[PDB]
Amino acid sequence: ALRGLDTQFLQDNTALVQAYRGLDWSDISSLTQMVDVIEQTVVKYGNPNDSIKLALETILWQILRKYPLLFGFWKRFATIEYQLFGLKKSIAVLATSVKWFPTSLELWCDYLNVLCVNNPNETDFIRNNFEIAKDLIGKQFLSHPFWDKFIEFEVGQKNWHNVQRIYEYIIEVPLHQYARFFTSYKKFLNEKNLKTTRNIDIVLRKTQTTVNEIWQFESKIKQPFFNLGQVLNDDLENWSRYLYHENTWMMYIKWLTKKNISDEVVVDIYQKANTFLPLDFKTLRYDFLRFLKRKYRSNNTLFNNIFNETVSRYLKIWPNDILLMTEYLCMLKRHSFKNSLDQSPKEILEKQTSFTKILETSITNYINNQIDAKVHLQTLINDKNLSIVVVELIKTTWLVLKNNMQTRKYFNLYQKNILIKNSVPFWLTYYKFEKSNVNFTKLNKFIRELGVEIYLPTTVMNDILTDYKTFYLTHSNIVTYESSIIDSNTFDPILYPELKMSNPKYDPVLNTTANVDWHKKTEWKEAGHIGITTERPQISNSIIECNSGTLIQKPISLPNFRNLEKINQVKINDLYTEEFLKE
Amino acid sequence: VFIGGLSSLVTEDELRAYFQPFGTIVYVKIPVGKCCGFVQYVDRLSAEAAIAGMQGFPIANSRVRLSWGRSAKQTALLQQAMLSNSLQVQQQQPGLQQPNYGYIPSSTCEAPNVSSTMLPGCQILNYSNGQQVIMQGSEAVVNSTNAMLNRLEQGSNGFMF
Amino acid sequence: LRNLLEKIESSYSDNVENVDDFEIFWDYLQFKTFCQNSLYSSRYSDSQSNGLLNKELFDKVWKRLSCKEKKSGQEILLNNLVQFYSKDTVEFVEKNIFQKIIEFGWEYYLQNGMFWNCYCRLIYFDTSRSYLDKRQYIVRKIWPQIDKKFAQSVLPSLTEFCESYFPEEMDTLEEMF
Repeated sequence: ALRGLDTQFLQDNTALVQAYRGLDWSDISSLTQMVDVIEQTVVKYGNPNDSIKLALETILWQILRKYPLLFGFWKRFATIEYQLFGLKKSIAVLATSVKWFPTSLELWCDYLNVLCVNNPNETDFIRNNFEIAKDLIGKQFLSHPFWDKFIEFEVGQKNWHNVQRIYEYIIEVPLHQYARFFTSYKKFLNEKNLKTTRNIDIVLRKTQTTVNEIWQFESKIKQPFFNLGQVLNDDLENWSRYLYHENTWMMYIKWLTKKNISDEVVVDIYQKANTFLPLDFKTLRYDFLRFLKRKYRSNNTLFNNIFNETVSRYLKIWPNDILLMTEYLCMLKRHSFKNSLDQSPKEILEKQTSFTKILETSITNYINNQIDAKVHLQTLINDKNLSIVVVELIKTTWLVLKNNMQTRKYFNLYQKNILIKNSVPFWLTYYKFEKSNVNFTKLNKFIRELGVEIYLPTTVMNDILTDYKTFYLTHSNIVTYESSIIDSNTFDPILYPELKMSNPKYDPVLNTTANVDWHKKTEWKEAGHIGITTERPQISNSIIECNSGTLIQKPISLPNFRNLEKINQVKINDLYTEEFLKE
Repeated sequence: VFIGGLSSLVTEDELRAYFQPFGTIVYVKIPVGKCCGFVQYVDRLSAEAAIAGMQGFPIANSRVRLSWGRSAKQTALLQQAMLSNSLQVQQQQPGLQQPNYGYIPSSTCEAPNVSSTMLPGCQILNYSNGQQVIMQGSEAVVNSTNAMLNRLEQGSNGFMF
Repeated sequence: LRNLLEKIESSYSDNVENVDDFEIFWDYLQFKTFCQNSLYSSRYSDSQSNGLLNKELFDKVWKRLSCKEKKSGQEILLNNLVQFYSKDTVEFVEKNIFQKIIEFGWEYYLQNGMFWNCYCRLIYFDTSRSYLDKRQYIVRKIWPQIDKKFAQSVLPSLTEFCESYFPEEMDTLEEMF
């Protein structure tokens, strides 16, 4: 996670391979391994990829150099130095050359040719075609770049009118008109490009990111959207991301929805950004799950695969989020059965029961530390995420199958598990189950055990206590009520929730011996100041309770004291310093 | 309030669920890998009500041990001193500049035009989860109960936790 | 307690349902319910007491609901009308509110997603119905009664019911709106 350490290690290893003056296969393999690990760790800005490409080229490995060009083009959009580095490479080639270099040139054109600095790519491709007899292809390339706005576009038009000396005027109107519109668009974007080039340099300041000029350029690009402005928008988003602010991608999300580009181009954007953008951010990711579930409307196994794998990644990088297992289980119930209620009654119940069996056998293996790679759910289920899985087993068993006894059996079986022992949806589903069946006896025992044994959060506790107070007032009567208080302990369904609301540990205990054991309790030792336990002096036998009329009978005994040595002794266990600052 | 002894299986939105009812929160952070978080309220009465309210209360089957502790920036100012063992001069939290006749400490605005009577019984001002809002006594109860009945239906099916 | 409820309903001239502040009408109405459950023997099978369905209190509730946008409580009073979970009472609450409110056709209650969500959850938690007539009843009748112009407001809340309980039929929901 340290960039300067990996840079110092790369420079030291490379200076070891060069300073050693030999190939030094240990140092060469060490340099390659360090480069691969650093590339796996980091986004590999153009400079270190240039140094790594130079080092691999010095070692002279052709195929390995072909792979590191594709891995260099893996992380970047807008780099013409890597593409031109491959065309300079791949310009020296073998039996597949002719078609190989035009493939790399054509793909590099698909990517970076719409950029403002992109003139050298068109120059190199025109030079590569001019090296051949391909002059038709050179005229095609010359006609293609004239339609795009570039910095040097005028000099390119004059070079085309110059080397065009054979076929030059062949089509004058289309070429001159397209060149004129391209010049107008270039003149229009010259103000944004000027505000850019007058902004970006590294001060380690907002100038370096040029976030303001990038925001204005993206705003001008999105509102004035015409033709290639999809590829202009992607190019501008890429160049903006090259300097990890995700409100830029969060600007692009609406840009591709409004301009109506096909789903194939949009899903790849989020597939690249989810990897690019750092972990722990997690807004556009959920919006991408929502995009997949939304585009599922037109049914494609592609979106089901992208969803299943994407959830497989996010659940690994975020194990604690429970929403992912609810979404994934919803899509598993959805795409893998699809009853549609046109079928036979015996068929749909089979499709439900099969789901129940896969789910029960899934959690049964998950608790026993047995994993079946054939069932994908087994990979996803987690110690935190097992809860809602059992919960949807309950819900499907009781609601869909109308089987009550199996369901109550599942409550007892799964009530003692340590993982789902404390669960919000499990005990809310039990609260809704014991609400549906109207019996209060189970549900009273539910709410009186809620602070002692079954531990939920306090906001949810207030919720069960209030909602059950209302439910009990509405659906019960007095004859049921007054029979319901044992009186061994003080408990009433109307009043007790009101005393227990903000207090999870409230115990209605009636005892006189709490008076005898008093003043040794931490609540006494800290009273006016919390967290700090003083020992406070007091008179053992104190008269302030006895009225002065009752004192005159007998002479008052002398005061007996206690805790009188400790008046200046005030102790604090410091729990912030020693368990956090000290670690 | 520094809350130590967590399970580190717990999220921050779950911890908010624990410490929400004791009062309005201006939250700080929960450290990663340190298995101890901390919370911050607006008023000390709510803080003490949370410390006395939850002490030894298990979260994910771990008895929680919580006491007083500072915020993130003062934590940084301390940790830079712990290595250089120099001073560790504390700086107390800012006060509320107190008169305030409209605010009733340890009270929450459960959700978001109000022209009120500004009478004593009602809660005039309040905080938002950073915007000072005037609390409407009639609409606040129906809003809080609305979010209460939503939290059950979303909570049972796994959306809210 | 019942005397004091008489005193607080006499404060408003025997309209608590028209009060501006909802907490008084609600706290009054639920404790009033708890009393008339004990006074009058249950009218319905399965022995369920009639808590909020009674000629005295149900007219109060319906008068509270007829005011629509002007009075605050609304859905909170409606959510508790779904709590009955039986045959007789799902028929009663089906016909006497959720049906009449469609016939009179008020716009506030139809644009609302809580209304349709609760009118789905009332049929869906019935113990008398099987799964087939339950899902078929929700899809074939409850859903098409929604107007497509209301959909934008109705879809978010009514999706949350269909997303959790009916993942299978989620598509025919999306095709409607």
